[PDB]
Amino acid sequence: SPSQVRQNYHQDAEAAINRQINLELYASYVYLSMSCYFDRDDVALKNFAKYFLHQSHEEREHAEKLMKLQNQRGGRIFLQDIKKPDRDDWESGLNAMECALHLEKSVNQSLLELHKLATDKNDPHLCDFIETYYLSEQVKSIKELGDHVTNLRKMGAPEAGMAEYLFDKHTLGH
Amino acid sequence: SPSQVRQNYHQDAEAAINRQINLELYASYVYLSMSCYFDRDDVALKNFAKYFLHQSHEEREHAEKLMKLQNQRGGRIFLQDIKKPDRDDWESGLNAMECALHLEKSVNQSLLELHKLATDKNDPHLCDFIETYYLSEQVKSIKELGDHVTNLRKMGAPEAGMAEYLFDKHTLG
Amino acid sequence: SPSQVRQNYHQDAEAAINRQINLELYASYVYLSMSCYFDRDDVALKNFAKYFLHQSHEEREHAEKLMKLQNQRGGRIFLQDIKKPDRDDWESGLNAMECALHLEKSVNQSLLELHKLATDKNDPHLCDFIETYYLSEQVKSIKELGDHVTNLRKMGAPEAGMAEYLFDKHTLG
Amino acid sequence: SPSQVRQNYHQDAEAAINRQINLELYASYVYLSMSCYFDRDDVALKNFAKYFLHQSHEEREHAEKLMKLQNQRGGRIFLQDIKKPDRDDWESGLNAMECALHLEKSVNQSLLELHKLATDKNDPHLCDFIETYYLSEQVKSIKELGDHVTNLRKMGAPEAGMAEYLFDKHTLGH
Amino acid sequence: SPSQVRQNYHQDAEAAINRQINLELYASYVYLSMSCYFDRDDVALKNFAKYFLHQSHEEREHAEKLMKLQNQRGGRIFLQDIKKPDRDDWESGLNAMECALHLEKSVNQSLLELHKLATDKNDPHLCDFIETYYLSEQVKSIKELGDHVTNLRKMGAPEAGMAEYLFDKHTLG
Amino acid sequence: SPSQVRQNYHQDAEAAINRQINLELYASYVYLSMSCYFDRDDVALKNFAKYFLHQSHEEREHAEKLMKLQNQRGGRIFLQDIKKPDRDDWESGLNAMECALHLEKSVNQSLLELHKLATDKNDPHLCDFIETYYLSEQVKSIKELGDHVTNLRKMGAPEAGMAEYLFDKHTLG
Repeated sequence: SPSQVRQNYHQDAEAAINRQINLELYASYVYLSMSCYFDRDDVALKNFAKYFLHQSHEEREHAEKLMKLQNQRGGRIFLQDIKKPDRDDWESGLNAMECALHLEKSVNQSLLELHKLATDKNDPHLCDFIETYYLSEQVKSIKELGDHVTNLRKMGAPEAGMAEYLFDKHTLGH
Repeated sequence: SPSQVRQNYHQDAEAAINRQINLELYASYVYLSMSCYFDRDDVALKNFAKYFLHQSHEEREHAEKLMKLQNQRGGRIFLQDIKKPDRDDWESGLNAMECALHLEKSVNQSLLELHKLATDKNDPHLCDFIETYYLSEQVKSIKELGDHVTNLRKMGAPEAGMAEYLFDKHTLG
Repeated sequence: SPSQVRQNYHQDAEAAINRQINLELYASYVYLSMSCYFDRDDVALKNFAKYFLHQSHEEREHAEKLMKLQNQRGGRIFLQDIKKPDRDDWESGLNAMECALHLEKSVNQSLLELHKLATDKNDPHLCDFIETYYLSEQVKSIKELGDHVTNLRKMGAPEAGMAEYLFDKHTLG
Repeated sequence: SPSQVRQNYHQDAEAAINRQINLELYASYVYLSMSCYFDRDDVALKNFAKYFLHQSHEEREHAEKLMKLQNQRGGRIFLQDIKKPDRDDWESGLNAMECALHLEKSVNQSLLELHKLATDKNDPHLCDFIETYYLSEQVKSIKELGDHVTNLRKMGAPEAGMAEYLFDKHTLGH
Repeated sequence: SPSQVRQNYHQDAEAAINRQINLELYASYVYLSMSCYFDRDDVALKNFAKYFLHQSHEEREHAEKLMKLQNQRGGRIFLQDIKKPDRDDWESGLNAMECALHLEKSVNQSLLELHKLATDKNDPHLCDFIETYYLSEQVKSIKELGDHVTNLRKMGAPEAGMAEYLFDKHTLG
Repeated sequence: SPSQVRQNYHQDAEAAINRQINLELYASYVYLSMSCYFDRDDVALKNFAKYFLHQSHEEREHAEKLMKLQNQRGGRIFLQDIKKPDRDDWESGLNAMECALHLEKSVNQSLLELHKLATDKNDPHLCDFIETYYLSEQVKSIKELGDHVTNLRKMGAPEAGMAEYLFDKHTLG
């Protein structure tokens, strides 16, 4: 029998929120893997490491916000395994930025499908939640990553040895 | 060929550190599940939720410290799936504290086996690392959880309705 | 049946901790006796009295830390009589410093045997506890006492009347 | 031959002061035992533990004040064994408060006999010392302990599980 | 006849501490040589010079800490000649970082042998001293040097003329 | 071929500066040995130890200033072994002060020969450098040491047991 607070919250939306929680946790774990990679002594880009660690924590925050939403609407959180990232070795700062861009666009696509579903179920609170706390942030993150990829490519990374070093210092070091 | 920094770091220790990283991440995810449970409208113990969320973040910090150790010694981090917790529904504040106590003692046991291995491989830096940043913290956490279980039991939880409410306010608030 | 928190804590270690608690309490009582002695009107060295009173309180703190350890690991504290010091009359500042040096080295030896036992039982938390909070402090205290004995002897104490007076003022004041 | 400072200080008073020093040390050790008991993981009342630890330190201070008195009057301190407390296991917060009340009243009785002796020996400095620094403090401590016993009993301790917990928080947690 | 403070301190440990003191002094002198090299007008990398001068002073501090340990345990310090570094001319910032990495790993190896010896002699105070003040610092220094070597190599040093200049400004400045 | 900055700097001056660098380093090591000696538990004069440790660091600073001069004038620093001090055991505070006085006067004599050489080679910058940063400091140090020797002797050291103790407290404290 439904939660005492549950109103206008379709079971399909509940399931899709649980899937999105898992995806945010997965993204957090991918960024954590990237951060570990740039901390290796044979890579040693401290500001790449800092950048992706920050991203990892932000993705965890996103997941926790979705869990709060789920309880607030009277849904029930069902956690699933967090799959390991597709790679141990991220090959270069440029490659990691490109993979992060791909990841962020996949997360964005999942959010857009979630918003489609909430619109189809006439759930304006959920639509507004997604728009307010997620869509704008994704567009910003995607644009940032695209900018970084563009600059790294123009500087000549990975092959120009100086490029990732100086990008680490100037763009990611403030 | 070995990392330029690698010295006196046995492949067995490297593997065991990777396993411990996974275990800390798993513990973080268990505590996150508990925290979500006490945020439910039909449970609604805000300070239980806060407590376990804090524990979740601390476990993530422990994992990140182990990853830093791994890179510092020239090992290579290999991540694995983080398995889902054994339960969605943690049944009561007392039950969650008991499960957390069990979890912390399993993590402690894994750390003790890691210290055994480092001692067997004559790796004093790793032994000292475990002693300094892990063993003492585990003993403290286990003692705290035991205390909470004891008080909850004596108050009459879960069946005495007032017990978890007042414990939430007094001890965890 | 064992405490809910007890893990990897051997009954022999528990017993040895209780013995060490008693020894620390005994040391506290010895230093208290010394302090009383230098407060006598026919001795009247106020800074010797202060020094040994400080040592007495520090030894009590050491005992209380061991009791906390015992409860933290799930052992049970069993107190015993605190025997009276071997002497009422400590004869001179030099003699008291020499007796304190002997006492501190006996306490150190007991701690070293405790660390041996913890190592034999593969109890790294207890080993680390002893190393961290006890061994270093003992080495420091022993060195300090040795220094004081050396200076007092060189100054000509007890027989040079000025020596303990000036040592009281300069070193201990 | 007597101390150069000794005046109007009877050997019987000196002996009785040494006995009182031992009793204060014993009381300190009893309270230390109680404090250890409430720190056990299967008891776990932190404010009971704090309370009795405070009492233990206060009893040690009382003993040290008596030792100072002894040297001030030119008596000589003779220490004796400090006997172990009668119990390892203090059974409950109520039981420990009751045992502490009994202990404090025994210490008070010893102080009253000491004051009787000082009065019989016409030693007004010692009488005043006892009155000023000891008797009033004992009456206060006894009244406090009686109050705590009364409240614990009325709350239903030990059998009402909530009683010692809430007393720990409200009365002893200030 | 032994020092009044000496307890549980084996003659082999005393000798090994004296050898380690000499090694730390030697390391200090090597880093001083490197620092002088980067101050040459035909090299002129001020932040390399600063970096290695800092390292030189830190190595001297390490030696002085070992001397304090030696006196604290009642051993006797016997100094030996400090041999001159193997090179006057360190060839480049990358080469100096590589030689420093090699040096730090040799010092680490000597510390590990010292810890082995202290463990074999059952000297927990000395083991803890080494772990606490030396091993962790060495692992950190080795990791740092490895990082610097990695970055310099990737930037194209020594042959890319800009590399050491910009590394001097960004990483070491 | 000469350094681009080298002007009016004779090869003999360069060699003599390298010798002086070695002598300053040697002096630093002698004072370090003295400092260690007064830290022994059977000597235990803390302010003698502090005093000579300060002197050791000052001598190292002198050496580093000479190395800077060498690079500034375009000479090349060639380091040599730093020989061990002539003694492990400095026997007493008075004896150590006397040996320090002898050492400082030998360093002064070497500086005077260096100034003679610079004057003979018509190198006014080097002459001024020696006068400004070295000669005056040496005269001051020699006078100070002479004062300390005089007072220690008059107090009756080493044989008057109180003398070095009180000198440690009053003059060096």
